Amino acid sequence: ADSDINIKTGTTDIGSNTTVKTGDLVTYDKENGMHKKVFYSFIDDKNHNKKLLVIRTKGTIAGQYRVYSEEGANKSGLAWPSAFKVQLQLPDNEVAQISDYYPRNSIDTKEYMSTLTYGFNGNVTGDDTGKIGGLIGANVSIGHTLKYVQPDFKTILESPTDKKVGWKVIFNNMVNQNWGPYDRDSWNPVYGNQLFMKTRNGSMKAADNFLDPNKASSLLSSGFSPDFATVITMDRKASKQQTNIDVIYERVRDDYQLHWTSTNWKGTNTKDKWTDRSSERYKIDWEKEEMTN
Amino acid sequence: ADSDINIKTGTTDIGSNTTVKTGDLVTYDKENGMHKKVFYSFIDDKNHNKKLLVIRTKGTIAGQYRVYSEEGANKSGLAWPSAFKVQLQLPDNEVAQISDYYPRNSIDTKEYMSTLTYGFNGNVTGDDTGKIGGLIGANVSIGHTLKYVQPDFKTILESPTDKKVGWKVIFNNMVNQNWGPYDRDSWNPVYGNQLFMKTRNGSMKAADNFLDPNKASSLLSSGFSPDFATVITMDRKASKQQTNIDVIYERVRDDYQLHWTSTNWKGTNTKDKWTDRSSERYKIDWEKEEMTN
Amino acid sequence: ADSDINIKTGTTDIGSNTTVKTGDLVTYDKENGMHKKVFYSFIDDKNHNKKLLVIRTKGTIAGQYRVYSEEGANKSGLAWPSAFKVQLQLPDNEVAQISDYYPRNSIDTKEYMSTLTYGFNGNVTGDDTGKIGGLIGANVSIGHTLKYVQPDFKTILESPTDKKVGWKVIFNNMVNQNWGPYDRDSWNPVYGNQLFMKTRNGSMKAADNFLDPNKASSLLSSGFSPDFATVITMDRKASKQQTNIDVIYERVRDDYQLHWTSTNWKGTNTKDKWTDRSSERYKIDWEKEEMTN
Amino acid sequence: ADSDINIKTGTTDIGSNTTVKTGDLVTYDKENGMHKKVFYSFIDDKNHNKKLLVIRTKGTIAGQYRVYSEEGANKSGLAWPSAFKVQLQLPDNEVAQISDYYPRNSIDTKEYMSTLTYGFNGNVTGDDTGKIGGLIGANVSIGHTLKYVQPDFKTILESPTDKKVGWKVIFNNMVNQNWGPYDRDSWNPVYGNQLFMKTRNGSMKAADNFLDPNKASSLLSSGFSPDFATVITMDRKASKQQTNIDVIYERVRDDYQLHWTSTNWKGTNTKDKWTDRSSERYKIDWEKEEMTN
Amino acid sequence: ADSDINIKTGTTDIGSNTTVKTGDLVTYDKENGMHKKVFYSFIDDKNHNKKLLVIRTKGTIAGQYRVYSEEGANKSGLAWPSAFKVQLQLPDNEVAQISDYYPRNSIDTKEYMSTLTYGFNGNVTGDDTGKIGGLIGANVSIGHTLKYVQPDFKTILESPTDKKVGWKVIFNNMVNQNWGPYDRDSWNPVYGNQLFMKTRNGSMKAADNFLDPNKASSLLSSGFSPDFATVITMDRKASKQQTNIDVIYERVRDDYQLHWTSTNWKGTNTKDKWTDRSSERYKIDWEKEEMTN
Amino acid sequence: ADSDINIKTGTTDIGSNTTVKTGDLVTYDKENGMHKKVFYSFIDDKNHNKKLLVIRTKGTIAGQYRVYSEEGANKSGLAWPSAFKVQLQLPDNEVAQISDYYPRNSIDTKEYMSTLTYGFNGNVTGDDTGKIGGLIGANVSIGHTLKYVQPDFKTILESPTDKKVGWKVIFNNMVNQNWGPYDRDSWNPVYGNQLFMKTRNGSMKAADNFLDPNKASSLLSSGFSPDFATVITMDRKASKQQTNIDVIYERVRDDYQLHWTSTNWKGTNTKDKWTDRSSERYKIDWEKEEMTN
Repeated sequence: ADSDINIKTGTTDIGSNTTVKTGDLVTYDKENGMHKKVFYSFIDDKNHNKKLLVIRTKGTIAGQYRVYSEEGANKSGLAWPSAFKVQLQLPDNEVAQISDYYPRNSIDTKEYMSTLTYGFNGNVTGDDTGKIGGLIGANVSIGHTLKYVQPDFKTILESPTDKKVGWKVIFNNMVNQNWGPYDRDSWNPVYGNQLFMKTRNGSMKAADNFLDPNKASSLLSSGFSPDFATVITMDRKASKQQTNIDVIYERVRDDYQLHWTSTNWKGTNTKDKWTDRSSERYKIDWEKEEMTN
Repeated sequence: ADSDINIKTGTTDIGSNTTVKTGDLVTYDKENGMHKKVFYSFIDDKNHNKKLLVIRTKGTIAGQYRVYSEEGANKSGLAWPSAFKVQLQLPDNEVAQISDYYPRNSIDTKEYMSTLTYGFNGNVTGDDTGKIGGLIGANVSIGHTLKYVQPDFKTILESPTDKKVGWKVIFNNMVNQNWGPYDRDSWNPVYGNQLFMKTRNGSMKAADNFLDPNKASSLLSSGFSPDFATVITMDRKASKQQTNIDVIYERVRDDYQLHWTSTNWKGTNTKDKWTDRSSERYKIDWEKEEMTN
Repeated sequence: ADSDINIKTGTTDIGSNTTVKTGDLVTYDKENGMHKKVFYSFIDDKNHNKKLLVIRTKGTIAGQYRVYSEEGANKSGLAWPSAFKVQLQLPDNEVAQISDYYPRNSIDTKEYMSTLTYGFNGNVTGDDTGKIGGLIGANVSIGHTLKYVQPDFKTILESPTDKKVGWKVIFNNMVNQNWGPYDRDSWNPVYGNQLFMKTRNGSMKAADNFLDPNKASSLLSSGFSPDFATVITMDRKASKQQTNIDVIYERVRDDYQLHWTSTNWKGTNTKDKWTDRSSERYKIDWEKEEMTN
Repeated sequence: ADSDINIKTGTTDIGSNTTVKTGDLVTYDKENGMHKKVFYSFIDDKNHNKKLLVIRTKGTIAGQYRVYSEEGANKSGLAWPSAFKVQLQLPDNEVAQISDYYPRNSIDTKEYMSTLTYGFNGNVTGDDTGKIGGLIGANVSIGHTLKYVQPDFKTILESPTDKKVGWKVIFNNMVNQNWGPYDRDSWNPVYGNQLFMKTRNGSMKAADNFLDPNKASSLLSSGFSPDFATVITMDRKASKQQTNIDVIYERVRDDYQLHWTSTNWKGTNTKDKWTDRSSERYKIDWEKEEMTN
Repeated sequence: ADSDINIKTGTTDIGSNTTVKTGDLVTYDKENGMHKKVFYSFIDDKNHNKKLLVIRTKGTIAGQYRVYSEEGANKSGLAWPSAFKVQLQLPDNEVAQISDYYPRNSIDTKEYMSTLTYGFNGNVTGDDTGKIGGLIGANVSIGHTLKYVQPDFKTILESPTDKKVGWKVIFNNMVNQNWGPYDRDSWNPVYGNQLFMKTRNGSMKAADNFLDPNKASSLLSSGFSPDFATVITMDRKASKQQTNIDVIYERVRDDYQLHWTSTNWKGTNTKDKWTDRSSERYKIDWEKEEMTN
Repeated sequence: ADSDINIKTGTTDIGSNTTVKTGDLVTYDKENGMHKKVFYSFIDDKNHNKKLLVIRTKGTIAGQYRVYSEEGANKSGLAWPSAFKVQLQLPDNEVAQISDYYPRNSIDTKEYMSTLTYGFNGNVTGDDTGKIGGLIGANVSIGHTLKYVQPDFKTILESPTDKKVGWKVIFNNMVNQNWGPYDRDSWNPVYGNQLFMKTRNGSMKAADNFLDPNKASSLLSSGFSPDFATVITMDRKASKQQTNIDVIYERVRDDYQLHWTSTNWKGTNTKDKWTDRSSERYKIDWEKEEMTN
């Protein structure tokens, strides 16, 4: 920060002495179950070499964890969100550029601990026959522990360019009633993938043997609220002072299936079975400092 | 935040240089045991493309944990809140939109720890007969631990649209005198669901064998105080500058029953037996910047 | 908070540009051992649709942990506070309303940890007779830990209405010289309830066998200092611009008894034996912005 | 706080727009080893219904941990502070009142953890004779841990009235060279109370067998510095605008004695053997806003 | 900081009373998959002996974790980023100098814990034949634990000069589905280097046996976003008031290979197989306070 | 700090109302691999009895961990930094004085934990002959843990005078691939000092058997960035208003040697084999408030 380099805090930041023009634009996509909000801010700081636009993509993508299929009592399937995505894209002929974005990817860490123990021990024994016994013993224990966080979802910044940026929030792993964690690839020879399996062998119908959504990550059902910021810069001398931008909200759904073998429930997961894609075009007017859709 | 993108903190936020009009509206619903308060704020920032209204829904929904039923000394029932809800809804023809809301769903995490220990040990033994013995030994231990939080209730943001938003605060699980946690589905072959069972086999009447409410989550009895924020935007050019908004406060009650078998207490829980719904209409006047009920 | 919804911090709070009228009112109730202080503040913010009054109830209710009874050397009793309470109440015909209050009830949480260990081990044995032996072994350990806080007292907000609000601070459980925790219902077949029992079997008189109050929660003796806030709103157009309000401070005392069996001390606790209630009426003048008693 | 009730931070606090008159008054009591300092502040905020005086009692009470007694090589005594106290008192005829005070008593908490482990294990054995053996085994472990803080001293607010307030800082327990903790009542049949005992059986004289003060709580020797605030309110219309107040600083000393039995050291503690009481009268002039002694 | 040396916070920092000229410069290098952004700030504080330029290098270097090679079902390779770098360099004849830079290298720490346990134990045994046995035993255990953090990548400041500075973010080690951590040199006699090996033994083709990038450090695929600051100072009297500076963004890729032996998968890692280097020249005009590319 | 003594925060700090003159001076010493930067600030506060100069010494001293020697395949040596130093010195005839400096030496702490466990256990045995056996057993475990931090380097303030001050950052200990920590004196009878030994026994040449610098403290190679502050005071009446000061940056290198015995690698460390000393003279002009070199 500025203070680590002997500069008064805030000296280098953009935007002081600037009337900032902001706006809100809401669209609800019923077919896709996505509340989509752009909150925008134009900053034309004259001591900066460019006009800036900060586009914050917010709203909420419904999770839509849904028992969708029922093919009799022994077979059923559940559609569930394995990824949520938001992307912004300037067309190829645009002079405006993607300059910055937040959040980004951070380095994950883990904590290592070594353990070392030496032991000596001794006994004297005896019985009522008058026999006396003894034992002298020694031991070593060497090992280690490794500790790290495992979020239910990872929030990842996709490799950006000057024309495109995106985030995916992807399913990582999850605990199912204190068992697991399970992921998209968990495989047990008898039970298959147990990710959303309620019981190993209850006599209910397949459709009633999926984890209650209240007992799973709430992103799976009620859903995920993006809160991502993209910065676009624009040269004040550029001929055309209008830019188009497309914003896509997306849900990728996996397909989780239960079937009764003759003796127990068995689960399968199929990756990326459905993709719901909600796309919208915005007009950026840098002269009026308005964004419209 | 602004500072991660090299912008002076607060540069992009709405509302400076604007006289903000605020208000409080209180209703008490005696039949439903709900103190309901709207705290509102109109922000008409002229550098923002829309009028805003922030509606904070507060008050308190009584828990009403209540021994309701007594059918002799061997049978009794307890009504208890498994869910509290607050929902706001704009009618279908309204041009005002739900733009933002807080709190939202956050990603849950868990802490994983791996474990490895190797061991070597030895003995020399002997007795007074002059007999000598020896032992050389080795061992491996491999394993893991998994750690995560389990709140008594989860606070969940329901999938919003541009016309509706809601929160549900739902019972998750609970400790009963250091045993458990139990939930709505706990089942023991002898004791049934033990969630609110005071004793496995005390000789009191059924009505006196429920957990003292002071020894359980205080939301269960005294109750839950919402503190939720909804943002509504309105176009200044819209023809009709009055909006109605309907607000529900809701309590869902489960039914927890004790009966004496000939030898012990046994508990049952039946989900969602009662629903208390308190509904109110508010009038938003965007020109006067008043909200009334 | 405002910044989660893209609004400048503090924009939506009441009270800027307002001369605030405050006051202190102290009463000491000798019979009840209660120092009672109301600190009040009138905020008539013209950009708010209502006059507000924040009433902070403070002071201190003496605990009064007291060895009260002595009926010879084998029997004695101790009066102790199991609950402290503060309530405010507007009479039924008042147009002023209770709008908000603080502190409130929060969701309690707990930390779950699973453990799993697999093990393999091996030995070679031998004695001086030349006999060689061996052992191959395996093991599994599965389990869990559950962690949560247990405060000595809980501070609970009672279900409010628009006319009444109250807090109770209730005894929960307590450690007695590193044993316990004990509560109001602890029962041991030989020792009874050991909550305030100094020794299982010392030869002192009954009156000298109670826990030193310095080794127990200091609320039990020196006592509890409320610090509760109630907000009352008032319509500026209301005909009558005086409101009465009653404030009650209360102590509920349990009765803890020791008796010598022929061989050991045995304790009894009887709940809510005494209630001390100190009640006071205040006059709120919204036009003068004064509160008096 | 104000922000939990939607009010701008600091709106309801007393004292803006007020010239505050402050003062320092120092007295040293040589006989009692007490540096006594009053730091005072008169706040006459005209928008508050009363004049206020905040009296901060500071300075330092020497601990005076002292080997005081020597009656030959086998017997010695140590005087040590088991309590420090500060009290303020308005005489009976005073119209001024005690309104508030800080610090107060807060609720202590403890952390509870349950543990549950199930185990299965097996072996195969054999010797060089070709004889094969086996073992199948199972186990359960159930229990709990309880964790809480134990400060060397507790700071306790004594039950106040509108005329008196006080704090006592009392000895709780203490670790002696990693053994203990011991308190005022620790009793071992052979060693007695070991609180300040250096060695169980060293051959030094009694006077040299007390814990070095550097290895004990530094409040015991160098001493305790009060930092307590008392608020007094005064009606501006009161006839008499002078108030007297008495302030007492106190040290209570226990008496810790060592004697040689014929074989080991044995300790005794006698409670409250000495009380050192330093008392001072101050004059509060509310019209001049001066405090003098 | 200033306050540790009795100086008002911020007194010694550069830049108050100075109009700061800032700018953004974005380039996207498609061949190299690097979004490159310079955010710059000229501070010409007249109370400072030099003009300053702070150059912040940001953007994102795609990770580009890529299964690149397929030579039938038994052999496949993966390209993965073992290092990201950003470097800035002033040509040899330039009078401008590198003065400061942030972040830097900090001292790593570790936590040491010693353990010591002594034990005594005893038994009495007996059977229905009247035979009695006894055992007295003792034990000592001595050891230690050592705890420290192991980030997936280290961020290292390369030894700077007055003409050059650089950072490398280098692969350190990584957990693969709870096994490991593995690094560039991990070697198991049967499995080779297991860093990105999905299964020890699965029957899939080689190209499908690499760790899912979602289950590895997200820097490996989506990539790394520099956020580094370089400070350049310039004498106001220097003859030439234009400076060039060359900036490299770099990715170093390792080569991770799987082959089927006749019985299991075996991995190889080859270090630094590919280097992608993207280079850009910037022109610093100290008189106009502009940076261009 | 000021507020602990009832004084408004910042009241007693130097420097308000003072135009502060600052400067940067950079020198790069190629022979010694030291980037050396002085950031200075003259504070002439007229309400302070002296002129002040704060000299911050920054830059970076390259670590220069270097395999330097190769005398065939069995012998090699590594030069490594065991100390970094920065010193400032006023000559003997100077009236200016060293007044303060930061960072300084802090008290190190450690955490002690005692453990005590008592146990009782019992068995009943039986065999198919009908014979019944039994065991009653008891046990005690007593001990302790000690926990403390061990940084790779310590940052130490050298004993200052009014004419000289310095810091040394010294090698403390280090972990080598999870073994150790080792220090400058570690000695194993077979392996010698293993500090930088890559393998106990690999068949590579000596020069390739040193720890990869990426797997060691990054100060060892890339190096250490001082960030030290020295305050010099000057009397305004002093005859001579020019001061010289010498600043030395220093690297002390140890010599770590590997040799093959006939069977394994063996390491030697020789302390302080080389010292690189980079010295510079600065001129302080208190009248012009400039520092030059």
